[PDB]
Amino acid sequence: FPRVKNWEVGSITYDTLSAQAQQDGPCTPRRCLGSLVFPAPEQLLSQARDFINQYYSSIKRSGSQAHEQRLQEVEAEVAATGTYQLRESELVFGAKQAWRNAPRCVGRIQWGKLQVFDARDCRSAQEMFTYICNHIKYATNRGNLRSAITVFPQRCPGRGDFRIWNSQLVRYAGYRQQDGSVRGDPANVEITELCIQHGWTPGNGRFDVLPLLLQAPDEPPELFLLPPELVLEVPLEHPTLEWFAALGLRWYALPAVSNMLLEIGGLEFPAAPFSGWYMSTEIGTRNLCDPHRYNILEDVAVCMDLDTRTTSSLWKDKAAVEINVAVLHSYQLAKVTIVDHHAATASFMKHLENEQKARGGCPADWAWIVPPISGSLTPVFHQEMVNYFLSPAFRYQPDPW
Amino acid sequence: KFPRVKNWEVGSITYDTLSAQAQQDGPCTPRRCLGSLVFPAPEQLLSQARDFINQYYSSIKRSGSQAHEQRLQEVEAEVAATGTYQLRESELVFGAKQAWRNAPRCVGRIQWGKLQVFDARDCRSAQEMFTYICNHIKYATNRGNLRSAITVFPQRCPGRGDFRIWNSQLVRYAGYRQQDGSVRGDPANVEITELCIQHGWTPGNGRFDVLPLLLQAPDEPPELFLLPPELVLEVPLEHPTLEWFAALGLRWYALPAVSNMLLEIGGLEFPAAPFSGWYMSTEIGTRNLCDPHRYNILEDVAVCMDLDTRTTSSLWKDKAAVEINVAVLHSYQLAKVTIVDHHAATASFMKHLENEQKARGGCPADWAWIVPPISGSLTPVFHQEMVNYFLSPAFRYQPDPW
Ligand code: HEM
Ligand code: HEM
Ligand SMILES: CNCc1cc(C#N)cc(OCc2ccc3c(C)cc(N)nc3c2)c1
Ligand SMILES: CNCc1cc(C#N)cc(OCc2ccc3c(C)cc(N)nc3c2)c1
Ligand SMILES: CNCc1cc(C#N)cc(OCc2ccc3c(C)cc(N)nc3c2)c1
Ligand SMILES: CNCc1cc(C#N)cc(OCc2ccc3c(C)cc(N)nc3c2)c1
Ligand SMILES: [Cl-]
Ligand SMILES: [Cl-]
Ligand SMILES: [Gd]
Ligand SMILES: [Gd]
Ligand SMILES: [Zn+2]
Ligand SMILES: [Zn+2]
Ligand SMILES: [Zn+2]
Repeated sequence: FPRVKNWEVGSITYDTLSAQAQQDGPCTPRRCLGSLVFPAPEQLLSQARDFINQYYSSIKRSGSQAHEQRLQEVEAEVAATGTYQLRESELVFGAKQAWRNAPRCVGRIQWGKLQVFDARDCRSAQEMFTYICNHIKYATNRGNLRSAITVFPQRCPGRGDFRIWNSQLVRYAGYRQQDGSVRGDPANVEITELCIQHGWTPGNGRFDVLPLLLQAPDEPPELFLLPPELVLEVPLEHPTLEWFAALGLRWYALPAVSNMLLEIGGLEFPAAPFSGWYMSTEIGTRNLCDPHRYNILEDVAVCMDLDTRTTSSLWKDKAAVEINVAVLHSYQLAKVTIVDHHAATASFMKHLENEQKARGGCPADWAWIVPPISGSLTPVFHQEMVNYFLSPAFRYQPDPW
Repeated sequence: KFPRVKNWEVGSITYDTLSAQAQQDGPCTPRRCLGSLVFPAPEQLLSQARDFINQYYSSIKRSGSQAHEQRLQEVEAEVAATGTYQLRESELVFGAKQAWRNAPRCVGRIQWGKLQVFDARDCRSAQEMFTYICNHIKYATNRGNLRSAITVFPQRCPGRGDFRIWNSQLVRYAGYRQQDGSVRGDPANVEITELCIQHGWTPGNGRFDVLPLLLQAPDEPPELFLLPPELVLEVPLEHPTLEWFAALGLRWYALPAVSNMLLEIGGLEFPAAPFSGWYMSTEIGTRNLCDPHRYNILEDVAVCMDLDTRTTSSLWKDKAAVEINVAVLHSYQLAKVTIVDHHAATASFMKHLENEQKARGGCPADWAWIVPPISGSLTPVFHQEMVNYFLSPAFRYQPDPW
């Protein structure tokens, strides 16, 4: 059992939960790859079983009357049609567990408070879109953001899946140019490439909210326009640097990742958008300052009058920090939920403490838990971590096109 | 089987073939990753030796005829009459550079070619030891124009005790225990400060009192030695615009010189082989000055900046840390003492990875330690995928001789 130590505290735990890691990671004793971004009836049955026992154990029905009944209900259902159906409650449990087991998420102390939308009765593209709109609106809540997931029908033998061709529900457009540059978010060119050619008249703004590409089974994907009152945005200003507002920057309220596949007791859900609220550094450092994102660092450095000719002026660091201050301030001023990296990591340490008492440990990925700036300043930096894979889980899947 | 690794800024993909020669084992399995953990005989002595010789002869291209199979059979034979063998001085230099070349956690390996290897294998006592060390410091400091160096004292061998340096670094500041629970000076060094005194040292009462050296000869107790004050180049810390900074009274030494690691070459072990480079500002700026249990001047600096330290979302911690790093960088350049910032350090490491990929088909790198402790994603190494593993020759950790 792994001996993990908090070097700022000198305290020790043993990760006993790691011993149950359902799958295998990419590391071996020969070489570690923990920095890599992307590492059948009896099969479905054994996964189904392991999950249903995990549910009844969680609710303390270990060996109960109602316990042995559901087991053979699944045994029957799977025996009859290979695949099987999740009870509503089993599905809510699945959604929370998957969030909870996500090793790269720093906001897991909120895992028990998640709202699950059951859209498993969905039938078409138009019906998907409505369900999404109710999601975006429930979850935005006029700025007071709330965590939620919307699950669509599980996968079925010999048939096209429901998919969301958008990586997030709200993504800005990315337009190529005559001089090969890019207008907008360049991470989203591949999907603007599509939406435009899927029947969408394109803008030219740096911050054009993309339409939703939604796909029903077999009868191919179908475009959808978002109502602009559904999509809450924050204009970005800085608390003492009056010129920052004039850069014309903004970001959206709602981090809503869609293109991941949810897996619960052997059932795979190709479409299941989940959303929380933003950590400041994701907007400040990754979205605005990354070289192949919006890449504003230098522009801001120039306006602060910093020496951009020499790395030793640390202009990059100085600019980056004030870009993060602008983000927080802008969100607070607009009363839209936001968390800074110090508050985030501090709550995560509390989470490790919780998980230690509750489950014997916690799957955490150090390289993603540590924030993109001021790493050593946060308390997760000097905390040793163990990464592994549990079920239920969120997985990646091939780009649906 | 080849580990496919990608640079996510550029989009470039390489295959780390070198990882296949992974000598040791790490703490990771497919069950779980432990990559964030800080700390994880004639027959096989000969197998280690053989592999080492085959590296060294392949180095100078001429490999597989001359004194190669000669040296092998010579080494294979030298183990027979004795057990332990001895390196050709050119083999020592080669292995010395290799051990730097191989260290997965050092962002400064662009320079591994230019290292000055001092052969102190004929060293005989604690006093000659001290003399080699003063010379090391003298050459490496070079009035502020720093040069990479390493001095190799005699290998561990049966029937003799070890040469050992008890200090973790050649230059370190003392750390006294006050009555009020606080520590005057560097808290990291309370232990070694305890020992120095118990072994006769008459201590100081300053926050930057340079420590003596405790030097150990085989089967002999460690002897105490004061570095001559004019041998230790120190830098006063001041901020290029914040004039009140200078009244914090801070300084750091010029030369990072780690003295407590084991050097392993071709099965042979050099428990005493101190090596030094030059600082990267973040080590001094963030780690030594801002860490809670190091010198811990962050809140203190923040208040003087009239930042709002009552709330995390003001980012007072980040703001104060950046100016502390600016002070370090500016002070070192003022003093004409060699230093390097994390943007420069990392950009060169990216070039190193390009060299190493062409040279050896890979490069052992520990992501969590290469990525600077502030502004991670502002540097190119953040978005570069890496493969961590153990190759020999190597610098290794070893027990405190007490
Ligand atoms: C409510 C507050 C939340 C916060 C503050 C938060 C924060 C974060 C952050 C900072 C990351 C790192 C992302 C990166 O570096 O790319 C992350 C990843 C992740 N989070 Fe959370 N998140 C929240 C809600 C949620 C919810 C509601 C779910 C699922 C139901 C979730 C599951 C995940 C997953 C699966 C990842 C890994 C995704 C990937 O790396 O592709 N989180 N989160
Ligand atoms: C010349 C300029 C050099 C720079 C800028 C540099 C920089 C660094 C840094 C920043 C670290 C990480 C330390 C930490 O985060 O605590 C490191 C680790 C390391 N470096 Fe250096 N270094 C230099 C020279 C050298 C030389 C000459 C050697 C050996 C001959 C060396 C060997 C090592 C080793 C073995 C480690 C890992 C030690 C450990 O993990 O405990 N470096 N280096
Ligand atoms: C650029 N990094 C690689 C990357 C690629 C993709 C893809 N394709 C998705 C990624 O998900 C990060 C993520 C996911 C969900 C989040 C939620 C719910 C809340 C929150 N605050 N932050 C979140 C961050 C990250
Ligand atoms: C947005 N998709 C394209 C893209 C663009 C840019 C740019 N410019 C950078 C990207 O890096 C993804 C990435 C790669 C490695 C990471 C590691 C080791 C750790 C970590 N915490 N996050 C990481 C994120 C991806
Ligand atoms: C807190 N870190 C744990 C730690 C433990 C041990 C042990 N045992 C050794 C460590 O050496 C880091 C190091 C080593 C050599 C360096 C050289 C030559 C130059 C330079 N600029 N920085 C360096 C940093 C760090
Ligand atoms: C007790 N020794 C002194 C000491 C003091 C403090 C304090 N305050 C912190 C210490 O941990 C260093 C450490 C721990 C984990 C690290 C990880 C995962 C990655 C990385 N790049 N560097 C790391 C450095 C050590
Ligand atoms: Cl995002
Ligand atoms: Cl140091
Ligand atoms: Gd101006
Ligand atoms: Gd001033
Ligand atoms: Zn690993
Ligand atoms: Zn990034
Ligand atoms: Zn530290």
